[PDB]
Amino acid sequence: SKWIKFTTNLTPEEAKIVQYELSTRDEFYRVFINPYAKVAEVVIDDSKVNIEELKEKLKGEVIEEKEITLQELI
Repeated sequence: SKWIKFTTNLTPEEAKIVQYELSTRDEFYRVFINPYAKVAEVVIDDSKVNIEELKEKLKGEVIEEKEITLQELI
């Protein structure tokens, strides 16, 4: 899996991420994002590498911080 953070803000922004990683089609897989909760923690199964993901979430970038793309925490 991956546990990456994001922007905790706009319901229709935790929505925009779906389109950015939508290009990631045959590799982008299990997605769970919360465009409701301003949480911005994404545990996603996606097997590209994610360096492109890193790019797209790097467009919000305001407070998206660290690429500790680990499981979850514990």
